[PDB]
Amino acid sequence: HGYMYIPSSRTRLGHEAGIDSCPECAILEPVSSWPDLDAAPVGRSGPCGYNARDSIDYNQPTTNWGSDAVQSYSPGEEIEVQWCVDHNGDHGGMFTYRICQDQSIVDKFLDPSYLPTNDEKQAAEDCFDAGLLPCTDVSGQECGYSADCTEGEACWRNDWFTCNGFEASDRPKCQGVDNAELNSCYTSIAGGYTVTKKVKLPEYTSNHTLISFKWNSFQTGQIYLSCADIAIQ
Ligand SMILES: [Zn+2]
Ligand SMILES: [Zn+2]
Ligand SMILES: [Zn+2]
Ligand SMILES: [Zn+2]
Ligand SMILES: [Zn+2]
Ligand SMILES: [Zn+2]
Repeated sequence: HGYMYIPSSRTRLGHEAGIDSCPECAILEPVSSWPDLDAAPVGRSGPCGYNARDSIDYNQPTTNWGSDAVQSYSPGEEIEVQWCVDHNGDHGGMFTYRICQDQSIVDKFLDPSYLPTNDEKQAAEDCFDAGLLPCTDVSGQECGYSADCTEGEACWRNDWFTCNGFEASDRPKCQGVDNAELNSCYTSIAGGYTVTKKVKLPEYTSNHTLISFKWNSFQTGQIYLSCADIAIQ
């Protein structure tokens, strides 16, 4: 259980409006999340997530989210990105942030009077995967391989970030990455822990586009998707 925290995602904004119960409960499941990280189709979840506990489709804006950028950045700027993992929901695995460099695809997700179709949700996903923000594009950032993967498997990739080993002796799982304190970010079930990295924004402008976060579970056949509305100008 987890969701994108910084920049503030649609999921975080919905929680701030008080119209949800469980921001960390937005899940693409049951699916094959491992070791092939991109195989599972996103279905209703899309690039922004659907929260089936609270019946909220983050892919469609409201006045609370998706109708404006939450933060404006410059092309190529290195930025902090952070997600929140639930104390009782630390599944380990790998995660990534993506920007779809096709404004016309993204625009389907920016209209509060429009619900993107399942077809549009998957085409957006494929556009996001072409627009993955690699860990390796930030000079000085350590981009390791997963202790739960071996060379030769589809999880052997350091464009994605990795959580620490699920059975790691020291600082296991996702919480191990920042090793922060409990309630360093909000989750509803058992309190949250931050998971923090940097990415380099593409050399690309948009007055309103999306960063899509995807966390692929190691322990469970589950994917967690969120998105944040940004500008790159
Ligand atoms: Zn979970
Ligand atoms: Zn809430
Ligand atoms: Zn994908
Ligand atoms: Zn694949
Ligand atoms: Zn504990
Ligand atoms: Zn286009």
